[PDB]
Amino acid sequence: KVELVFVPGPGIGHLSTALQIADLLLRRDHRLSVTVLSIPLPWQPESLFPSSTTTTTSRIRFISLPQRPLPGPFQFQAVFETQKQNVKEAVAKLSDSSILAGLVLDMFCVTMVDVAKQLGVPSYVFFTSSAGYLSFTSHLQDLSDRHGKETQQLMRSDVEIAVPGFTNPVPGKVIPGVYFNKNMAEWLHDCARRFRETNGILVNTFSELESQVMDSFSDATAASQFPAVYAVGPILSLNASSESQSGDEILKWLDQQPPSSVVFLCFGSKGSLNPDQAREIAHALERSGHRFVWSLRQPSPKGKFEKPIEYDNIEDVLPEGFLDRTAEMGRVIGWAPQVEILGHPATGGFVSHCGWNSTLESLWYGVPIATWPMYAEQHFNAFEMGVELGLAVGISSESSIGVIVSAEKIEEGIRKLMGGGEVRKLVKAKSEESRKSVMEGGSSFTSLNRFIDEVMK
Amino acid sequence: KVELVFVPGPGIGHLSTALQIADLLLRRDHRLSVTVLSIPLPSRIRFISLPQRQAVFETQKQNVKEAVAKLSDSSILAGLVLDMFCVTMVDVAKQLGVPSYVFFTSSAGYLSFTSHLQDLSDRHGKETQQLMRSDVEIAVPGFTNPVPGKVIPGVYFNKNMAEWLHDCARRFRETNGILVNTFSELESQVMDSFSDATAASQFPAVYAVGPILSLNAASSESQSGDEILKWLDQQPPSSVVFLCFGSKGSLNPDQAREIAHALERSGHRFVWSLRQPSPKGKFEKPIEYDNIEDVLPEGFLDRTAEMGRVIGWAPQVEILGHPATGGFVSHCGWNSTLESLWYGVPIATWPMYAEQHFNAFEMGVELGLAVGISSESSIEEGVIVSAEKIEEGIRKLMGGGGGEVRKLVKAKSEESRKSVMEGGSSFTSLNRFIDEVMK
Ligand SMILES: O=c1ccn([C@@H]2O[C@H](COP(=O)(O)OP(=O)(O)O)[C@@H](O)[C@H]2O)c(=O)[nH]1
Ligand SMILES: O=c1ccn([C@@H]2O[C@H](COP(=O)(O)OP(=O)(O)O)[C@@H](O)[C@H]2O)c(=O)[nH]1
Repeated sequence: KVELVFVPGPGIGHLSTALQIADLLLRRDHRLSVTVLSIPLPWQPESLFPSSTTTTTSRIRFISLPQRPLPGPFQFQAVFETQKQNVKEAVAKLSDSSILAGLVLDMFCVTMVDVAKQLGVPSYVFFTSSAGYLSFTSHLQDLSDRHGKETQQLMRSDVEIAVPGFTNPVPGKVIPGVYFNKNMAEWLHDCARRFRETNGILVNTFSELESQVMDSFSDATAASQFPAVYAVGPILSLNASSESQSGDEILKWLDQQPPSSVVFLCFGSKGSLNPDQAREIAHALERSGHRFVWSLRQPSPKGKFEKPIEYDNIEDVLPEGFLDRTAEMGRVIGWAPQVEILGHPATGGFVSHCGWNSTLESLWYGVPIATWPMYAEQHFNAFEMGVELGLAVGISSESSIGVIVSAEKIEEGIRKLMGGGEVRKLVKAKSEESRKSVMEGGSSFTSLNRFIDEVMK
Repeated sequence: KVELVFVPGPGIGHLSTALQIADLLLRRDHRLSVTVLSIPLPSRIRFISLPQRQAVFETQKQNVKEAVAKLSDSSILAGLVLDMFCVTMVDVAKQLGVPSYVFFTSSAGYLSFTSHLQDLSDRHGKETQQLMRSDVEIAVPGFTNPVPGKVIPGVYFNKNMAEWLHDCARRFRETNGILVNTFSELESQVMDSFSDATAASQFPAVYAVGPILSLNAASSESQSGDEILKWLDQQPPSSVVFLCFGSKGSLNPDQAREIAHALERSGHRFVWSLRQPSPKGKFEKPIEYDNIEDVLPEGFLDRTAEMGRVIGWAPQVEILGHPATGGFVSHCGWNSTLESLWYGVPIATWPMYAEQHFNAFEMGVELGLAVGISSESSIEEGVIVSAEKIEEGIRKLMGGGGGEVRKLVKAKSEESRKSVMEGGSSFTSLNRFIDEVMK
C-alpha cells in the first residue's frame, strides 16, 4: 500500500480544490492511495469528492483530526499550530500500514512541513495561487533574509522590484497589504522558507499562462536553488437552499439574454461593498447601458475578518428607484453561482476582485476580466493579468496595497471591458490553451504525470 | 523541440508496431517530436528514407549516424529507439553522445530467453546449437517451468546466425532502456525478474508499455475481407473458428487437405486463411492457391459452402474483434497473440517460424492461456499435423456445454484493456519512459 496524505487548507474552497487533485492523482495511477486529514475549526469532507466509482473511492480515506483547545489575524494559523502533534501521530500511524510516499500540504498548512521532516517523509506543497505569486512571495522572503530588505520598506510608490520570471518591474504598491504588519510579514516569509524545504510544489496554473515564470523555476530547480515546481492546473470546482434557488432564478434570467451581453460583478468569498461604494457601482451600471448580474454583499458587523452577509434592505441602500429603472436590464444578488454564470453563453465580461480561482474560472470560460483587487494578493494578481500578461483591464484602480472608486471610473472600466476588442481576442486564445493543457499530452497533464512518477520512486 | 529518432525493423509486425508507439508517444506528450529513419530492403512526425546501398543494417550505420547528427542541429536529440534487429546502431548512439533504447516487439519472456541464451554462450563456450535437443531444459529467468531446448528458435541452429543474434542481445544490455510490447499483468514473473536485475544494476530498465496494436484505399483484398465481415455479421456469437498463419506462414497441399478434413469433421463454422509458399523462396510473400477445388479434398468447398469461407490475406484484427469469432488457430506470432488477447479470443497454437514455438510454450505451458495442437520442435521441418490433432485442438477451443480456458482469457483480456488506459501498468510505465526522455 502506497499512501499520499493530504492536509487541505481552511475552507470548502480549499478542500474542494484539494479533493479535485486527489481524484486526479488516483485516476492517473492505480497504485496510489490517498488519506485526507481534516482540521476542525471550533466555530462533511467526503461529500466534495468527485468519483462515484469504487475503483477510486476504495483508495481514499478521510480522517477528521481530534479537536483541540487554545485561546484575530492569526486565528486559523493558531488552530493549525495546535494540530501539528495530531498530524504527526496520524501520519506515523498510517506509515505502520503503508509506504508513506508523502505529505501534501496546502500552502497555508506548511507549518506541517516540520512533521514530515521529523518523520523522514517527503513533503509537497499544493500552492493554490499563481506561479507568479509563488515567485513574488519567495523573492520577498529572499530579499529580507539575504539582503536585509524588510518588506515594509519596499511598500512605496517609488519602489520597483525585479521578480524572477517577470519582464515588467513589480511595483512595491502591489505587495500584499498585510506585509506592513511585522508579525504577519514574518509569518508569510516563514511560509516561503518552508516551501523551499519541500520535495516539490504543485501550482494551480498552466505553464502557457505563466511561461516565463515557469521557465525561471525550471532553471532554478536545475541549479538546485528551488524545489521542482509542477504546473498542474487549472484545477477547478465546476460541478435545496434559497441561495441555490436564487441562483436558478439568475440562470433562468440569463437564458433569455443575448450572447456575451451581460457584465457579471462578483468579489470572492470575503469581499464586500460598503453602501457608498455600492451606490457608485449602481450609478455606473445604470449609466453604462449594459446588462448586468451584480453580486452584492455587506461587510459583517462587529468583525472585519468575519464572513460577509446580504443587505437587509437594498432599496434603502441603493439609489432611489435604481431597482425599478434597471428591472429589465439587470439583477442584484447575494452569493452567486459563479461558475454557472461564467460558463453561461450570455455572460460577456467579469468585474472581478482577481482572486486566483476567479481568475482561472474566467479564463476557462473565456470571459475577459476588468480587475478590482481588494485583499490578499489580488493587487499583484491584477498587475500580472493586466500589465504582464495583457489579458485583463483595470477598473480605474490607482489605489494599490479606504478610498472609493467613483462611478466615472467604474463606467470607464466597463466601457473598456465591453466596448478591448483586442484583449477579448487574447482571452479567447488563452482559454483554448487552458482547456488543452489538462487534456492528454498537454503541459499540465504531463506535469502531473511527472509529479506522480517522482512520488512513486 | 525534443526529438526521438526511430529506426524500425522489417516486416508488418515490426514496422507497423513502431509507428503505433511513435503515434502514442506523440499523443501522450506534445513536447515530443519523432523522426523515423527507414532502412531500404532488397505535424510532429517526420519520415526519412535512407539512401540505398541481416547485414543490410550494418551498411546503413554511416547513413544513420549522419541523419542523426543532422537532426541534432535543430532539436534536442532525446534518444534513438531501435528495433531488436537494428541494435548495431547502439554504437552510432554511443559515438554521438545520444541515449539509445530498444523497442522490443516480441514478448518480455522472449527478451529474457534470448538474453539468457547469449549469457550461456558467452560464459560457457558451448554453442546454442548444442542445447537444441529433446533432452535439454533451460532455466530462463522469470519462468516457473523449464524452457525446452526444442523451443529455441530454429535460426539458432546456424553458427553465423546464432552469433549475430547473441550480438544483438549483448547490445541490448548497453542501451539506456528497453521498451517491450507487453503488459506486466500478462508476464508478471518475467517483469519482476527484470525489475530485480535492473535494481541490481545488471540490466537496463525494461518498460512494459503494451499492448501496442494496429487496430486502425479500396483494394481487392479489401473487398474479399469486407465480404468475410458481412458473412460473420450473420453468424451466432462465438460460433466461428478463424485460422491464420502470419505474414510468412503458408500451407503445403497435404497439410491443407488435413485441415480441410478436420474442419469438415468438426462441423464448426470457419474462416480459413489459406496461402501457399511463394515459388520464389520463403523470402517472398505467400500467395493464394489457384483452383483450390483441385487441391483440397474433392467436394470440400461444395459441402462447406454455408459453413465457412476460405480466403487469402485476411482482415485479421477485424475478424478477431468480431463477435461471431470464437476461437483462433494461430501461428503464435507475438502481434497475433496480443490481438487475440485484446479481443478475448482464445488461441490454439500452431507455431511455424521465428520464436513462435517459444511463444506457444509461454502462452500454453507457462501462462495457461492457449491450447496446443501438436508437439513439433523448432527444428522439425515437414512433419504433418494430422486432422485428428486439429480436430481435438478445435474441440478444446470451442467446447464446454469446459469453458475454463475461455474464462482465463476473458479475465486476461480485461487486464490488457486496463493496462493501457489512464492509471494502468503500461500507461504509467510509458510515462516513466517519457520522463527519462524529457530529462
Ligand atoms: O458569490 C460568490 C463568490 C465566490 N464564489 C466562488 O468562490 C471562489 C472564490 O475564490 P477566489 O480565489 O477567486 O477568491 P477568494 O474567495 O479566495 O478571495 C471561486 O471558486 C468562485 O467561483 C462563488 O461561487 N460565489
Ligand atoms: O492474413 C493475415 C495475416 C496477418 N495479419 C496481420 O499481420 C501481423 C502478423 O504479426 P505477427 O507478429 O503475429 O506474425 P509475423 O507476421 O511476424 O509472423 C498481425 O498484425 C496480423 O493481424 C493480417 O492482418 N492478415
